Amino acid sequence: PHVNVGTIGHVDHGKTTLTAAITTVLAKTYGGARAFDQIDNAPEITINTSHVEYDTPTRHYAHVDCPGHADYVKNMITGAAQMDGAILVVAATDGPMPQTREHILLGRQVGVPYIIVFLNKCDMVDDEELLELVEMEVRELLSQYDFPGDDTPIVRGSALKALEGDAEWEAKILELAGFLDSYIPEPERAIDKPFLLPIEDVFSISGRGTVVTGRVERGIIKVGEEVEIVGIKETQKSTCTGVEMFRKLLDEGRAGENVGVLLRGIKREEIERGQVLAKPGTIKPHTKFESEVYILSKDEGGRHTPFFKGYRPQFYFRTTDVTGTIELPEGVEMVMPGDNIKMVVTLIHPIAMDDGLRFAIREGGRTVGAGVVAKVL
Ligand SMILES: Nc1nc2c(ncn2[C@@H]2O[C@H](COP(=O)(O)OP(=O)(O)OP(=O)(O)O)[C@@H](O)[C@H]2O)c(=O)[nH]1
Ligand SMILES: [Mg+2]
Ligand code: NA
Ligand code: NA
Repeated sequence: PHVNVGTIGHVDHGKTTLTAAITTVLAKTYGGARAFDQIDNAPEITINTSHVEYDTPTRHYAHVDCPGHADYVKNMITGAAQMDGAILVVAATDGPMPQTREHILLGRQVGVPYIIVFLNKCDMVDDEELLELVEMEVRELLSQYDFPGDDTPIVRGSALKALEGDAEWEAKILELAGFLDSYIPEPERAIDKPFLLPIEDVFSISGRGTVVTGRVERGIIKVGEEVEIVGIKETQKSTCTGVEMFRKLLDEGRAGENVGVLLRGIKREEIERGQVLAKPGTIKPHTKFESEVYILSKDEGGRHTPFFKGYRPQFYFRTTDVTGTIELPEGVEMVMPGDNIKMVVTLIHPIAMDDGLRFAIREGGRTVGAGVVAKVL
């Protein structure tokens, strides 16, 4: 029973120290352990990121911890962070800083579902009034970006004094680990999410209509069930006459399976690149949306010059490129390579969409950036 988390926060606020403390304390108590030098030196579009593993008696955790702001932007945009919930590290010394807010903002924009707060460097704070002011400031900061500030768990502590061995502070690491179990709910498994099949290929087969092939991203497609072809044009409705995996005849199409879905009355020429197969009324097609994009730098194989309002690139949603016009934020004059901005995208063709969906920005078949669907319009 695996859950994905990460340490989010401002530079030097004690993110790496906390990650090491989490591994060591749960290792002394339940099982395992990693030290600062191991997590600070992060491996690996250059996203430097450490991937840590730790266990609770009830769950398994994959943890992400990055050296600087750049790697948090990159990981949240590119989806690679896979966070089911985040841990915001706030120092009681400094309090919410520029990157604290920017990490909460991006959290709202990339769809990080739950944020738990660890108030670090309490060993260095002697006034209680100071800690309550830093905690209120964080509660205020979370509720601004639609997070449940009043219902958010805020653990007071010292990642370093617990890392060193002081038993009083190891009790706060265990408190944190508890809220990672009680407060992050079990993520909904794909087989339970309504049916979604990105059309990867199409064929006109012998005496049995049209076959649509691809990988079932969510739920199940049962033979005889009504379906929808959402995307590039107006939504067409069909019926699943059959499900075929290679030469094996099936009646079910389960999530994570590469199948061939036989459709009724649908013709090879009515199927387009980028279209999907969905449970009726579970996914709608959109052209206009708010985005959170990261543009590749020269030393990342991206653009070597900036782009403006008149920029019109391709947006690789699931299976294909779709040209789109852009709307830059007020006061945003241009986008340099290596930049991170919000942008309103207007696609030529509608794509089946909901918030959280990722895309790649391209220019003549080469990736030049990456984005997230912040809000559909
Ligand atoms: N007093 C005290 N210092 C701490 C605590 N946690 C971290 N520090 C120190 O704060 C410094 C920076 O903390 P880091 O763990 O490196 O935090 P970071 O967010 O990963 O940032 P970088 O310094 O840029 O790598 C280090 O010298 C830590 O020893 C704490 O609980 N108490
Ligand atoms: Mg670090
Ligand atoms: Na049938
Ligand atoms: Na992509």
